[PDB]
Amino acid sequence: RKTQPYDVYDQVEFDVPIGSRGDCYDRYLCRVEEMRQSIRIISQCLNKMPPGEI
Amino acid sequence: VKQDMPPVGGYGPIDYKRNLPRRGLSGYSMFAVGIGALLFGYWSMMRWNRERRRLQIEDFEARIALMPLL
Repeated sequence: RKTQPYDVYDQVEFDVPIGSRGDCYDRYLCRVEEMRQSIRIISQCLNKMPPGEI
Repeated sequence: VKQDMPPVGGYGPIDYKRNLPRRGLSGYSMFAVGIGALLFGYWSMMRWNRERRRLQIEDFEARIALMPLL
């Protein structure tokens, strides 16, 4: 969603969690941070919905 | 037209950050509380054990008095 983005993912702003050790703990923390950033993108999409067709 | 849209001023704030309030006491406080509890327990145990030793001595001398008839 940052390197080869699609339709309107280039118009939102979010962070990408990065691990350090490769263990299950760092990846669980990465998943939780991805939940936080998903909430951020959800708020940004709620506040920026354009009118038109479907 | 009528569609699902956000209002003019947008919606309210939405949180996305980790919130850990760090509630509790410092280590010195809990360690001092534990040491004080230990000292209070030790003092109470010393008093009750001395009293129990005196009671045991009294019962033993009662048996000493009762021994020859038996």
